[PDB]
Amino acid sequence: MQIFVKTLTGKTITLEVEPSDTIENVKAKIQDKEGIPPDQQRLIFAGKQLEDGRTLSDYNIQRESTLHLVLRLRGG
Amino acid sequence: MQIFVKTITLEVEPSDTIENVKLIFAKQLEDGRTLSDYNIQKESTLHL
Amino acid sequence: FKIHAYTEGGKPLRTIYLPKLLKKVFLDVVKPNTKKNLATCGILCGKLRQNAFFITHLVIPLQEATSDTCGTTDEASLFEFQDKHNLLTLGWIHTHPTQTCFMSSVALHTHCSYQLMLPEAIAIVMAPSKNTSGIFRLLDPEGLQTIVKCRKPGLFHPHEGKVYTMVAQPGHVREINSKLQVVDLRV
Ligand SMILES: [Zn+2]
Repeated sequence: MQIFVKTLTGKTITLEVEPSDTIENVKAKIQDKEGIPPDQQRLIFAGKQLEDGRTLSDYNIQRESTLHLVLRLRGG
Repeated sequence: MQIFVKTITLEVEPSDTIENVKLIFAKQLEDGRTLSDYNIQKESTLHL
Repeated sequence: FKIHAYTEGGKPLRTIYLPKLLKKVFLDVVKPNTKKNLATCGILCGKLRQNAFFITHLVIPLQEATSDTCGTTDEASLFEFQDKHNLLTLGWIHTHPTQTCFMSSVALHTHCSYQLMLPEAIAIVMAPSKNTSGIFRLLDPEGLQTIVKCRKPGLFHPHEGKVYTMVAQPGHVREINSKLQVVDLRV
């Protein structure tokens, strides 16, 4: 299946995934495609922040579902 | 704060002495002086 | 008055309008922190109109800090806020209470991810004890590639090469006299 990850910068990432993929695995794919490290990423679906050790099917994420990505910010 | 010694990273405090650290900072650092005297800050690069 | 901004790699960058007031107003709202020698960070938020970005809001997220770092802590509530009001992230800003004006490796790693999603993303650093500031971005593509490839341990560590640059004056960032709204989500 495919899912979409909308960023707050107005861009939409498309990802090929399996329902049994862990959120951690989805983050690693976002790193491979977009270059963003997993530890900086927070993924949200339907009001819930998604946990690294759970899977897409655990949150009932389906084909063409849209997740949202927000990044950790760190400076100094 | 972390500073660079060309390259190793050191965790240090402004009040650490050059002795306590052990050096040039783009002036040689006298052993009785502290880091703060030379306006050393995060990511400042020293030479061994 | 028409500006064409090109990255090193030949990519054209859209204009970002930045309110003149933002730097001053940012230092004002984060002053209690600055005076306690604590770094503070903020988000540059705005809208896309007619192929151009406008920074309309400075958002101060929930965060933690030391004298040498700041970091957001509840990005889900920040998403909620931005999502509800249809605010894009166009950049960010932070203070160096006692340090000179520059992009650290921490800031560079943070900003790389934003710039990869939005080629126009900018990072503003205020150094109020020096009374200096600057607006920065990574060199595109080489600077971004350097940070993407980096696996160096240590919160702060050095990089080979120039990596980043101050935005051109004039450049894709255009400072205008404009109204400004600050949203402080802190608790
Ligand atoms: Zn690095």
